[PDB]
Amino acid sequence: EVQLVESGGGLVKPGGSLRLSCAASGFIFSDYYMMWIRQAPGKGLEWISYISSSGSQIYYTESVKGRFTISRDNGKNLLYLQMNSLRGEDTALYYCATETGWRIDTWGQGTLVTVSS
Amino acid sequence: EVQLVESGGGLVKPGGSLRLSCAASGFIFSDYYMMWIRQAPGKGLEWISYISSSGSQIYYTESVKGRFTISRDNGKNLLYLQMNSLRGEDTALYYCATETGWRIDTWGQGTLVTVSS
Amino acid sequence: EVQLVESGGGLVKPGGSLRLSCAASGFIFSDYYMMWIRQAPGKGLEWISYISSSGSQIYYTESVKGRFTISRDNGKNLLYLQMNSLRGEDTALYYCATETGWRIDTWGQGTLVTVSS
Amino acid sequence: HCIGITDRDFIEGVHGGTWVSATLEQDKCVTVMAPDKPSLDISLQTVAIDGPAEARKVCYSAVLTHVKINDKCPSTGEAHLAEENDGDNACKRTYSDRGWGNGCGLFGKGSIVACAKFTCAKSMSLFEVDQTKIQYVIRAQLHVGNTDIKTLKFDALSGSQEAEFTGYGKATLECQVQTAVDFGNSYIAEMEKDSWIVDRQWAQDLTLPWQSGSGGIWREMHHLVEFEPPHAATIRVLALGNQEGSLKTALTGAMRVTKDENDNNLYKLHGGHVSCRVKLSALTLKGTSYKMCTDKMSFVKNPTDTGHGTVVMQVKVPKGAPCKIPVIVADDLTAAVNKGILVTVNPIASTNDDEVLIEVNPPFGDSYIIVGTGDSRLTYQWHKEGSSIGK
Amino acid sequence: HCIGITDRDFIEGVHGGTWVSATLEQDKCVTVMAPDKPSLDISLQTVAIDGPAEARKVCYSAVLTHVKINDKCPSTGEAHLAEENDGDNACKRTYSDRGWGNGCGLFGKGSIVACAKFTCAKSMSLFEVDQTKIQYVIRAQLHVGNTDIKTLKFDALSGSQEAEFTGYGKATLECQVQTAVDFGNSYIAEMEKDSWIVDRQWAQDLTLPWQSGSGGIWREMHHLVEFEPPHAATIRVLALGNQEGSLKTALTGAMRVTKDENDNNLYKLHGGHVSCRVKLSALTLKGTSYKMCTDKMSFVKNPTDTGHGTVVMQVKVPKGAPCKIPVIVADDLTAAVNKGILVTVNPIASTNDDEVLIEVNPPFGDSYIIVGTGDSRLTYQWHKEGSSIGK
Amino acid sequence: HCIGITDRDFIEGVHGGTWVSATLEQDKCVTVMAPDKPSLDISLQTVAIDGPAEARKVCYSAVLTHVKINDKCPSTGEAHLAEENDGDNACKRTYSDRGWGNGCGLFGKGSIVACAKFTCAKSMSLFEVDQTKIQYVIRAQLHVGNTDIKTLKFDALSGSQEAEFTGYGKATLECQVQTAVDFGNSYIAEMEKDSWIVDRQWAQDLTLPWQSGSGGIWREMHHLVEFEPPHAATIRVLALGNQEGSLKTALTGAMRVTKDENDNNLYKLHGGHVSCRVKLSALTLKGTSYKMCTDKMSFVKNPTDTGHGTVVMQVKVPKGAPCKIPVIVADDLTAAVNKGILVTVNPIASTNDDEVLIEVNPPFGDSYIIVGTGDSRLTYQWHKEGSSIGK
Amino acid sequence: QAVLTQPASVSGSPGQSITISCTGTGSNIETYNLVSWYQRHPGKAPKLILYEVSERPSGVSNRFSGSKSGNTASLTISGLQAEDEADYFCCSYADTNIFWVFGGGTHLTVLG
Amino acid sequence: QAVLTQPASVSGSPGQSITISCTGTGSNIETYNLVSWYQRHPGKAPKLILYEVSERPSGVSNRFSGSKSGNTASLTISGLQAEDEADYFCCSYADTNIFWVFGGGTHLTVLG
Amino acid sequence: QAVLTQPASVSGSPGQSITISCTGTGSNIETYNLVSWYQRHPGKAPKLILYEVSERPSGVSNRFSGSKSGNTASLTISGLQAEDEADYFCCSYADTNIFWVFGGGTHLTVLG
Repeated sequence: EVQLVESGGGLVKPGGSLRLSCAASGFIFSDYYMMWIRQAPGKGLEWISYISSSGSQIYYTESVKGRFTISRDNGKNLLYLQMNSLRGEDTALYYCATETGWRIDTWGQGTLVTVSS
Repeated sequence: EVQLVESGGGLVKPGGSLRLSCAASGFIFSDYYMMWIRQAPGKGLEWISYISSSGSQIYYTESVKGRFTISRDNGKNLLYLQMNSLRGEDTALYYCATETGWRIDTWGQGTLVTVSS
Repeated sequence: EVQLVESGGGLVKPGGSLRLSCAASGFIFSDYYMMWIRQAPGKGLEWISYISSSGSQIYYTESVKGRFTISRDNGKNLLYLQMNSLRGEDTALYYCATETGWRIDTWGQGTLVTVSS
Repeated sequence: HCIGITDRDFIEGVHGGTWVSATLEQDKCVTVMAPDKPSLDISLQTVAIDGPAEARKVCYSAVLTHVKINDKCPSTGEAHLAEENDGDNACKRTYSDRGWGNGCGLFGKGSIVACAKFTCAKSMSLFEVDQTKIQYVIRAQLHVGNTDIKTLKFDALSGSQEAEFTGYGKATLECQVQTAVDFGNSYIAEMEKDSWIVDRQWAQDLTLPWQSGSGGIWREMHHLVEFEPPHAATIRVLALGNQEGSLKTALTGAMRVTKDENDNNLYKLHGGHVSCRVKLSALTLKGTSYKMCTDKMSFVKNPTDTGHGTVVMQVKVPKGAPCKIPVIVADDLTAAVNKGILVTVNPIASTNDDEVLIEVNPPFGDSYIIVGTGDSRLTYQWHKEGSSIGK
Repeated sequence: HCIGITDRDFIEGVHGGTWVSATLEQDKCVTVMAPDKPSLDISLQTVAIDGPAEARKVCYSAVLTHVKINDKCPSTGEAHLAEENDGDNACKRTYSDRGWGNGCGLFGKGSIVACAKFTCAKSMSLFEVDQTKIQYVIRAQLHVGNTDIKTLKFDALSGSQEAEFTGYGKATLECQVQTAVDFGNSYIAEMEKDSWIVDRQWAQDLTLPWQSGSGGIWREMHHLVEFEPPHAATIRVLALGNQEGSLKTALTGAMRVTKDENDNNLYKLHGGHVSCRVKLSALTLKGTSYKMCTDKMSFVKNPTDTGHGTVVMQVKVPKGAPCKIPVIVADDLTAAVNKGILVTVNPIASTNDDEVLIEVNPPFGDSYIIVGTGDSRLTYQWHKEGSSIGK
Repeated sequence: HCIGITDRDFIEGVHGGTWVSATLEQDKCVTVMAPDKPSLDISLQTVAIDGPAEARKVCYSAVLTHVKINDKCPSTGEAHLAEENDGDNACKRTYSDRGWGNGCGLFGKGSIVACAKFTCAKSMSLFEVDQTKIQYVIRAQLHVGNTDIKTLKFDALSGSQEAEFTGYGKATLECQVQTAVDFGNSYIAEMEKDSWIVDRQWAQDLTLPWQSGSGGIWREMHHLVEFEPPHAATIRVLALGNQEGSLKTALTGAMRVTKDENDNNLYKLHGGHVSCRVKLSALTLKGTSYKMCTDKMSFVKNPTDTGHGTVVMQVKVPKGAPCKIPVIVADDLTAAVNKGILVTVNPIASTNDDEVLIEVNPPFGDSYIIVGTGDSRLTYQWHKEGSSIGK
Repeated sequence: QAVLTQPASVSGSPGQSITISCTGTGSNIETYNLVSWYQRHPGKAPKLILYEVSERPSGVSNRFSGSKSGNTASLTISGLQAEDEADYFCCSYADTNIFWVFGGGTHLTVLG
Repeated sequence: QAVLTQPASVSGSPGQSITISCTGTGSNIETYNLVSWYQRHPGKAPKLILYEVSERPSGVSNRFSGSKSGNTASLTISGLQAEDEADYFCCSYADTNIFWVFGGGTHLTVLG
Repeated sequence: QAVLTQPASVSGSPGQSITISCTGTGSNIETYNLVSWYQRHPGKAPKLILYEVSERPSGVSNRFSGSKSGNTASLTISGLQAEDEADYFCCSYADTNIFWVFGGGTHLTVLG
């Protein structure tokens, strides 16, 4: 059925760059809002990036507003998260999720991003 | 007032090709659906072609599908019917009429098509 | 706050020409219908020209239809009145005013037009 | 005339007082007879509705002003008039395609708004009836021959009123109204000098502009306003023709009310029973008995529809006696299966050559109205229809 | 079985007549006992509504014709069909993407209109109850053991009907109705063979197309008509599936009514008191004394909901006596502090092993229905919900 | 203080029992006197509405979420959000100008849809009153000087209740209610901790979103939701300001209800006459006569509007006697011909220096309230308005 | 021959009233309740005189009546005249696939 | 002179309450009840003080009031101040052809 | 650690009824009444089991229930099966600026 698959996570040095990708299937990608969610060590879940169905509305948290950049390719069913200027605080499990009805609906397995200097 | 004037009927050989013309006047021709109706010997009336106000929607009977071709010229207030591969069954009294309200509203005087070998 | 400022009026011999101006401020000039009103000596007030917001709809009285021309320049917040073929009857105090709700809302101080040979 | 009470309509107690149970109709009378004392006539004067509240107005004729238009060229934004937020303006927004207006381009879509002021020239008023304030007036005079007329004024809330009579003493009437129509499902409609009784749901389903009785804007103006398509630099707005003719035709199958001649906001009713309990101090009363009419009667007024599902008639008793008129409604002329309901209480003729009113509720469909008995009876065939809510 | 009146239920005057105060219920006979005369049993036969007016139709199954489409290329004007002015047509106007591939000169939003004739296949009917024509039939017959049966048919307006019984003589019966439901707030809903009593506001807040009982157009058709996104020059229309399942489910929390077997327009009501006053000629009657039941009783039928917010039980008195059942409703099983309202009048068992219907209106929340006294008493726990308007 | 009954108020029969016919008003006692037996007091304790059905909610303060926006380029079809099918979302479709500057290849109108979830922060409840469940409680205690109190619980449908008293024996009260307002035309409006009695039509015609008592979606959200013109990729949505002040103002001319402190869902009324027929076994009762007051009286409380068209006054009788207070309402001071209606039954000052409440129904317009007779009479001028349905 | 079955011939004298029945099967005349009648004088164009069963277009006399009962729709002409001699046709919207079915036709003969 | 007929001059003492009339034909004021009043101090711009007969714009003293009875609309000024010495005009939406008719004007003087 | 507060660890025996709380503050849960509950088995994707406080998506067993009173939203599992052992999260639409705030998570243990 509906599926989201995260990829592109791994290990990187501080100040480095990383790009996250999320492949969707089982629904019309261009009709649903998508977002990125991370679970830091010893912290609660946190949405950091939120994008609209067409990609015209973008929302960021203050922790990432200048560094992260979210985009989507509604033709290829791909949601992107370009992470720049990575820090120690950015080490977390990263999820992509759909948002319909003002509630986060379907999730992905998550990809692990570790940052050690 | 409203007038439909059929023309182009007469005698033709089997396998021959005839074209009927219906000259509408007295109303906005490009706003009304039009149709072709025939009365055969020993048979009741029978609609064979039906066309939309813009010529986008076309409906035929099974008896005349690949052979008859209904069309219109909303600029010149003319309704056509190209009859090809004429048979003996096609010998009838052919009418052009307007359709409005899911009822056949106004008819023409009618034209006679006789197919004899 | 809302202000109208008439100008261009004065003294002019018959058969000549004159052009009035009315500068608006304090409201969206491109949204309100404008009009010219005059008060001839010994007569009641009289609207002579009526113009739409975009300038598409124009209205005149039969007294001045062939002679006066109402117009506006929404970019420059100006309302004009080109008075040609002036006569003695045109001697009056001329007002520009806005119309909203089928009632004349705000007026200007007015300008004086005198026609003497 | 006045019909004397029966023996069983009153009861004299050993102590306390004597009570008279009378069911009063309009234009009919009841006289309380006491020996060595003049008769006491009791009659229901009127049943009235005084100043009902106006719940809704319905417009059947509209007037418009000229059309105010703001238009914009393609890619210049939406066109707006401040008239869009006024209540009594009817507006319609649309798009322009060709070079419509102030020299726009022949490509793209521009925005257009057109507004026209809505004024109601003629409106039908619908009034709500407060069933706690339906008035009923009861008259009580001592038989002439202190024979003063005592007029007692009630309403539904105040069913206990006092009076005083010579000989009979002080009296306490404890009455109740039973209206002939359901004012919980009915309006009092006023269109002109005329006025009817209409059903609530009927008037609310009318496809006409309407305004709340509490004031406010006119709602659903499109029933009388038609916005014509653009026709090269103007938009025409049409107010539909007067619908006074259509409503009068729809108000044909509706019963009517009569305003009081002087008090124009006093709607008087004709149907209705008023059950009273006349409470007097202890005293003996003279009771009357009546036999069934045996002679021939005659229809002064043939049976007629009343407008509230019942049938009214008028029989004449010229010959027999002071007598009670036998009335039944049956399936077939072989009588005694009374399928109807006799509304009138004791249709008694006082003297000979009296015309007596009789009201009857027949069954739905075909039935026979049999007045009298024997072979000299009066028969009238009837038909009753399905009782729609109007139109 | 019939139940004899008490001494206080009647009164005999020195002069005039005798009056009986009887509150008549359904399925309960009341008898009048006279010395040197047979008993007179008075029973309320039926309470019914005769052919109520249809106030509204609710469509739950729709049928549509083929979709008619007039389309225009961009910058060629509005697309119009004459069907837009017919009432029974379901139309929708919108723009569709046109271009070279679909026969238009230039790309852009081209006007398009789709229309389909709306015909309702299956509909629910809602009936207005005129409370002035609610009928009730009262049966009186001399105790077997002119002995025929007198059937007096009243309606709310005609609350006084005459009769004649041998020995007792002529009688005047002045009665009233007190129905169990507020028909001013309720409809009679017919959907099929079946029928219900439903709240007015519940049926009008339904999300289905409706038609006035006075006929006309079908209103709010979009509840059963689905207009799809337009392709080049085509629009697809769907008649939403049959909605009989959803309505029947929503109708579960509503009490049912029964058309009579023969008449097929009488709606037989089951609740209601008929307060009657029997006006008779002066004659002494024999009253009956009723004591309180003291023996043990049992619930033949357990307490259940009536539908109109009351509780009905059927208890058995196997031993005690001709006696009256003590019924209370209290907050706790401790001393009798009644908080409910006993609807049934005189829960009396004539003989032993009889089963007695008792109707009770308990308060909201948790309460205890206590039947009897002492250790041999019945105790049933009850909980009452908030009385929604339906659904 | 308690008022004794007259002779005509009761009737003792030769055989059977004695009936008392009294009209009971709130907070006014009526006593029954029997020789060699304690006087029996009968008082109307309360008239209440228990658990009315909520028929509609009216929103006057709404909260929105952020705006969800799906938008498409020209020649890419219609922009749809799955939130368009949720009924609790405020959605709106339109077209925005697109082109190169905002990510679209070709210029023209692009489809766009905006949705914002609609929640109601604060709502007004409208309750339906079932007139077959209007409760009224009657108290009866023997005069103190087994004097326990007997409280009987009634409800419109169950009008016959039993009781027993020392000496008088078993009793049967058969009572009826007459409300002061038409609950068929009225709602119980409950905004904050406050409550009112408001008209039905006034409440449906409010320009505010509403929700059925059955539940469902908030209908006509556009009264509190506004959609701004689009700018090529975005649409602003605004929740209009709180409207409690505008609603609290329109409720100024509406009478109020008071919830019971304990039951908290009991809406106990104040007006209303309960007409009881007390049925007793045979015993002689003591009557009482009342002369009309002939001395100077005074308005303790000047005549005041009650909220339902009637006027309440409070006069003091310091001098005369146990006496009946003569009250009439006339057009002019000359004739003293009564034109109004006396709601209060038997205005009687039991002892001197007593203060007696009097309710009267003046005619519409100008009238004079006349208390007393002769020259020591109280004259108060009154004005009565047109009785709108609201505002 | 035809889908809707109507009599081949019907005759009436001036002043009489006639009735031409139009009987079709189920799923032809009972679903949509939109049934029209037409009159064709020889050589002229057929003219609509009834549609939506009871409804009569403007310009048609009150003499022409329309009713339907189950399978059978009926046109009833009252007060017959001379010009009424023509063929009378019946049409019904059957369903969303065949769209229209016609009766076989009925020659009306006015005896004179 | 003028289409709407109003008196030329009205005089009133301070604190008094004086009213101004404005009379028209049957097809002038009775149709729309769309009647407005204006106050013109000389050398200044006319100000709207009444519109829709009884309505009063924001910033106009409570003393000014409007009413109408048949052919005649009336402006009434109570609590008269000397600051109210001006010329008062009457306007009425006549119909869909001429759109607006003005009164002749009224000179109001506060005697001081 | 978090903005919504849920207990770190909750455990229960099979068949028991177990309740997980999610305590929020004011202006976090009381306004919009849309609170979501998620279940995540380790290495799998979080699965939405409750949304809109008491509403259950398709396929979510009736064992899972949702409720709320003031600040504390509560997830209740009855008939505790072995599969239910996972981490449970709590999401609430706080306001138009922050949009969604999450709970710290709760380890559920099924004692086998």
